[PDB]
Amino acid sequence: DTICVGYHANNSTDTVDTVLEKNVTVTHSVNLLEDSHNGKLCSLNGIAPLQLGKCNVAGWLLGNPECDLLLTANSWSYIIETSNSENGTCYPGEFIDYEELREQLSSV
Amino acid sequence: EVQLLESGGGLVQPGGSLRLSCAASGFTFSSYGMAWVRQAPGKGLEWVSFISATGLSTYFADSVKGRFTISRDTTKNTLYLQMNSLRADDTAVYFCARMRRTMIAFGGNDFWGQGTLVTVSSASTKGPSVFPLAPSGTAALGCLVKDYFPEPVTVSWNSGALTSGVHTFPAVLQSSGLYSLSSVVTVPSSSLGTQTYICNVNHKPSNTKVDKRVEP
Amino acid sequence: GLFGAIAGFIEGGWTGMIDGWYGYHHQNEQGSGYAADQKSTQNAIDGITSKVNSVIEKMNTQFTAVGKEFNNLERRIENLNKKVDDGFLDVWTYNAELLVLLENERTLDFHDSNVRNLYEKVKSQLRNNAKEIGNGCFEFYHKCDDECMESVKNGTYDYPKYSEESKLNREEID
Amino acid sequence: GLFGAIAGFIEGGWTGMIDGWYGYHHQNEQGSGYAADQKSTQNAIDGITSKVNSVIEKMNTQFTAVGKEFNNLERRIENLNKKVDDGFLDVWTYNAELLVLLENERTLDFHDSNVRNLYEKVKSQLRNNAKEIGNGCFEFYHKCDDECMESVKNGTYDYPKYSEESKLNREEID
Amino acid sequence: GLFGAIAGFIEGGWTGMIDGWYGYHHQNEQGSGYAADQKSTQNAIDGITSKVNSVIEKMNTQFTAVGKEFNNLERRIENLNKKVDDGFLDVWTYNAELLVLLENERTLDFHDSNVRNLYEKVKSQLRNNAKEIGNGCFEFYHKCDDECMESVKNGTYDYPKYSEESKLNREEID
Amino acid sequence: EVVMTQSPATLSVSPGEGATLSCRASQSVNTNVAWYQQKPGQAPRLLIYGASTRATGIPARFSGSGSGTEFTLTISTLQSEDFAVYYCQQYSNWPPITFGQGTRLEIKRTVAAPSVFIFPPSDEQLKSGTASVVCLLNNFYPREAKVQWKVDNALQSGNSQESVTEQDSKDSTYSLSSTLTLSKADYEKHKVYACEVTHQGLSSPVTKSFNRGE
Ligand SMILES: *[C@@H]1O[C@H](CO)[C@@H](O[C@@H]2O[C@H](CO)[C@@H](O[C@@H]3O[C@H](CO[C@H]4O[C@H](CO)[C@@H](O)[C@H](O)[C@@H]4O)[C@@H](O)[C@H](O[C@H]4O[C@H](CO)[C@@H](O)[C@H](O)[C@@H]4O)[C@@H]3O)[C@H](O)[C@H]2NC(C)=O)[C@H](O)[C@H]1NC(C)=O
Ligand SMILES: *[C@@H]1O[C@H](CO[C@@H]2O[C@@H](C)[C@@H](O)[C@@H](O)[C@@H]2O)[C@@H](O[C@@H]2O[C@H](CO)[C@@H](O[C@@H]3O[C@H](CO)[C@@H](O)[C@H](O)[C@@H]3O)[C@H](O)[C@H]2NC(C)=O)[C@H](O)[C@H]1NC(C)=O
Ligand SMILES: *[C@@H]1O[C@H](CO)[C@@H](O[C@@H]2O[C@H](CO)[C@@H](O[C@@H]3O[C@H](CO)[C@@H](O)[C@H](O)[C@@H]3O)[C@H](O)[C@H]2NC(C)=O)[C@H](O)[C@H]1NC(C)=O
Ligand SMILES: *[C@@H]1O[C@H](CO)[C@@H](O[C@@H]2O[C@H](CO)[C@@H](O[C@@H]3O[C@H](CO)[C@@H](O)[C@H](O)[C@@H]3O)[C@H](O)[C@H]2NC(C)=O)[C@H](O)[C@H]1NC(C)=O
Ligand SMILES: *[C@@H]1O[C@H](CO)[C@@H](O[C@@H]2O[C@H](CO)[C@@H](O[C@@H]3O[C@H](CO)[C@@H](O)[C@H](O)[C@@H]3O)[C@H](O)[C@H]2NC(C)=O)[C@H](O)[C@H]1NC(C)=O
Ligand SMILES: *[C@@H]1O[C@H](CO)[C@@H](O[C@@H]2O[C@H](CO)[C@@H](O)[C@H](O)[C@H]2NC(C)=O)[C@H](O)[C@H]1NC(C)=O
Repeated sequence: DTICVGYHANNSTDTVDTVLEKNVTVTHSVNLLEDSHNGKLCSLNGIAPLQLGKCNVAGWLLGNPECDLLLTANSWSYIIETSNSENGTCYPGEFIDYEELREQLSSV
Repeated sequence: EVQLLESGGGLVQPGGSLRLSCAASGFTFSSYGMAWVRQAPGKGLEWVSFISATGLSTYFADSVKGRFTISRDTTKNTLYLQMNSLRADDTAVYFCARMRRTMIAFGGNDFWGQGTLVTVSSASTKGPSVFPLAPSGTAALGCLVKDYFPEPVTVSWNSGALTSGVHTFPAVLQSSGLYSLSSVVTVPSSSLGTQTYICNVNHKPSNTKVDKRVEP
Repeated sequence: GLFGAIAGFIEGGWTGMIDGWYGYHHQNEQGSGYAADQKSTQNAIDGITSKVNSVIEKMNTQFTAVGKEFNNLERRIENLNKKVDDGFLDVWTYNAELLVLLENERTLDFHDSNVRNLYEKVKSQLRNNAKEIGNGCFEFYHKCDDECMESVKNGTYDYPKYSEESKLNREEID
Repeated sequence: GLFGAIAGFIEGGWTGMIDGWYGYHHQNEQGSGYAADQKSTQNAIDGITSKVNSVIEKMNTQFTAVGKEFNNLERRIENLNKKVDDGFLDVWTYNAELLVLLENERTLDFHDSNVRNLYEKVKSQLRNNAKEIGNGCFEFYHKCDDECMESVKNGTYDYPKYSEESKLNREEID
Repeated sequence: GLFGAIAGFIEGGWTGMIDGWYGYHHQNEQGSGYAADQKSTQNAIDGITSKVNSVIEKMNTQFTAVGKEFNNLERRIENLNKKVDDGFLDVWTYNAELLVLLENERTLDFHDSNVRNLYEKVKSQLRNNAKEIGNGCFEFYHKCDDECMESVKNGTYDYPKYSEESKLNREEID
Repeated sequence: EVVMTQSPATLSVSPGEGATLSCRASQSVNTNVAWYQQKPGQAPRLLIYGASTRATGIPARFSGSGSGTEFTLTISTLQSEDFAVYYCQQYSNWPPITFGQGTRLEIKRTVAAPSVFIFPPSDEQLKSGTASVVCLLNNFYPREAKVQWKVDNALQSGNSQESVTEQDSKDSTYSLSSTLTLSKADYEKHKVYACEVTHQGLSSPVTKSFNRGE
């Protein structure tokens, strides 16, 4: 009649890198790195964002007449531009200190 | 090459004692566990006993507790099993077998002996009696062998000149404590004219030869 | 370093053992084994849980980080901004990978140490009456049942109960 | 990992021992013990002193760091400045806390290793005439006085002086 | 921690041994020794090679980094630029020195562990017929030739071949 | 005690086919099952251990499968030497080591009718006081046959013994004998005796009959 002393084994296949060795098969492990995301743009804490659509920030503040849809908007969580936001300044010229205005605008 | 020879069988009176021995040759004997497994006639296998490699662990079957001991000798490379105070239902063929590994999960018994026979009963060595088995209107005839204790008998026909339709049934223990079998031959129905049959029965333990002709 | 137990003097693990990490395997008069050792495995679970929670709570979450804009006469500041972002990103990715690589040898050696200590304890409370035979097994010159099995497991063996009788059997084999 | 001595096979520490970290406790014909082992404890003090001085001298002192000022049209640069300061502060606080947390397991295992080695040495130079009894104690089949006590302590035991006489007493108890 | 073998219970190294890191020294009937142990030293070489390559490949190369220019009314941005460069330089020099200092104790303890395990293996496969004598040497009550030397080296000793004969000689000396 | 059970009891098969055998445990053994075959009057031999790994020197047509509580032996092809008896063994929780109950393996051929004969005793048995009457079946397939022993159209019990031969290498059909063994008194008492046979190959149960002293 005997006692033997041993340890647990399993059928897991997940591997762990280490310094002295690569691809070590471990019994239990835990991930620490997120990869998955939806393809959506939801609202921060129950307040909808503000989508400029085909309009620029300059076009929105000046009131570029083709940006007529977003005329009644007054609250948001964050502002969304697209890759087709081109309607900015219809009469040609130069909005002076446009970037400083975009930095002031990110706290309102 | 590994072989296991074994001896110590024979007919023994009820309440007696034996000492079977299994001699091993072909491996290091002091590094494998050993086991004894018996088989009743016309039944399945049954485990009897086990001794470990170092000889510090012995286990027995539950039905044979206290009546059986087991030991090993390294110098002779010999396994001994001592049987005490037997019963009628210990009549079996005994095998010595070897554990494949040395752990608890040993993984089957790879090498086996060849079987020694042990019969425990209370009877005398008695010669058999032969009776002819006669055709009324049929095409078969035979000889009936009755009331012999030890195994085996041998029944031949025409001193080996009859090897067609010869059926010799396996012996059966009758309730008195003896054995009885039969031997039959089918021939043509009309072969009762000139044809002569002689059944030749040989009983090697009691050494009795009986010659019997069968006819109506 | 490697303490020598896991894939060392002890061979591979036990699939048949379920409810723990470190356990026993016994073969007394009426059964086979696979019982776990709930004392040591609980200490291992506590240590590992505290380790993972510590590694989580050292890393602060980040708040909002949005890109900036520059015209064609502020190239210099724009390059400075890009340099700052890339520098901090390289520092954090280095810290993350290096922390995981060192922590893995630490945890594997921790398990190895636990197995070695669990073997040394059983050896130490079976000083004379055992005759160890290989890959962490013992063999009881005296006779043992379920009660002395649990007596070994808990850590209460009371050796002088058996010390004479074992001695007899030892002198039988010698 | 844990070497198994401190709060392991040896029980709790000795309050009565003062002048060291690792020591002995002897009971010959005319006294009790508590003498320290000045050889090994000096190596421990040297190692720990070098460790603390290394950790101090890796951290450079900082020179003058005074805040800057910006008007209302330089918000962009001001946010960049704040980002740089907060980033470097997070990096240094991470490094400090992580360094202390790893260094603590290193030093506790260092002490544990020292106790185990100090036990193995005494066992190795008392091969036959000892009969160890539990939690790191030995028991001298032969007879010992203060001189053989110091003879054990220094590491000069000369076993063949006693090897026969012990043998006699051993065969008395067996 | 220190496993106790190198400059421990084993004395200094062997200059006469060439083709490895861990080896044997045998004195049978017809020769002296110094043969290496090619199994364990290969595992040590693999571990150390992977370690050095990992430390190399964690450090990314840098691309072009050229200084910038500022006039006398951009002192503020210039000081910010200098602060960024000096901060990142301090962080990287800290990481480099600290990584090397910890890696060195790791590798020395790794070698120490290998020597201790290589000793324990040889002890474990020579359970009764050895009589160890000091600083890792054994002494064969039975008689050994080159074949049982290699039989020890590989890890295939088959103890029950000699177990009786040794016993005789042991009882001769006792 | 882990109790093993094999299924089915007897498997009949034609050559050039495979076969499947089931061993079932009362508890959960992990993978610690082995199988053995046994020829008549031979020692057993190890086939397959650990339920997956074939033994050394085993042809590759044998296969073993299963885990948990049910296990399966599978044979691909036969060459007329594999007709033997098969046993399963657990070694997960011993003592006591427990074997199965065996499953013999038979050759399958065309169903044939039994030839039924009878034999009244000889008079020297009554001179000794013995009555040995022999009812006989020769050359029949399959195994299962039914013998009914009647005295003046009334069923007997407890006074009959039976025996069965092996499976012959040529015709693969069986042979059965049954024997009435009594004293002088019954064979002198009644007159008309019979044995009636019911078999699968038989269209009708066949009666063989005799008189007292005939
Ligand atoms: C919101 O944003 C949209 C998209 O940017 C603006 O719509 C664009 O308006 C500009 C200016 O009117 C267009 O650019 C010019 O279009 C002229 C007409 O092109 C014809 O052929 C094209 C074929 O693809 C058609 O798409 C188009 O409908 C016309 O039929 C071009 O001729 C111009 O080319 C150049 O040559 C002429 C030569 O005289 C010069 O005058 C020009 O300066 C230039 O060098 C030029 O391409 C642009 O095509 C429009 N895009 C779309 C998608 O409609 C909206 O105007 C803007 N909102 C406001 C308030 O204006
Ligand atoms: C650690 O293991 C991973 C995964 O490989 C798995 O484990 C191995 C030990 C083997 O058992 C594999 O059969 C098993 O899947 C290795 O990752 C990748 O290995 C492959 C080679 O198997 C590398 O070659 C690539 O293969 C892919 C196709 O799968 C091609 O598209 C590539 O062009 C290239 O040929 C591959 O680079 C490597 N990485 C990835 C992400 O696939 C891994 O290499 C191994 N660790 C070591 C020692 O590097
Ligand atoms: C560790 O194991 C020991 C066993 O050595 C445990 O002590 C045991 O407690 C059990 C409780 O079931 C005792 O069994 C029963 O005790 C009752 C009450 O006396 C009795 O009526 C039953 O017939 C049976 O004996 C057992 O006897 C006792 N140990 C002894 C001396 O045999 C212990 O509780 C376990 N835990 C620890 C930390 O010790
Ligand atoms: C370690 O311990 C040994 C003791 O085994 C020390 O050696 C000893 O040195 C002392 C000095 O007091 C000796 O005691 C005295 O020696 C003088 C001079 O011979 C003598 O006149 C006294 O009567 C007394 O014996 C002691 O005898 C000697 N060891 C022996 C052989 O007994 C040693 O110095 C200590 N240090 C080291 C590193 O060894
Ligand atoms: C480890 O060492 C063992 C030695 O115990 C090696 O096995 C040995 O292989 C050598 C090959 O030279 C055998 O020597 C010779 O074998 C031939 C062929 O039988 C024979 O004709 C020669 O006279 C001589 O015996 C040696 O006998 C054999 N071991 C034994 C049983 O003595 C083994 O290969 C080495 N490697 C490993 C991993 O085992
Ligand atoms: C490894 O073993 C585990 C069981 O320990 C397997 O898990 C089983 O998976 C199947 C299918 O998902 C479930 O029906 C069972 O309930 C699971 N078992 C238990 C007890 O939970 C696992 O599938 C095995 N191997 C892998 C990785 O597939």
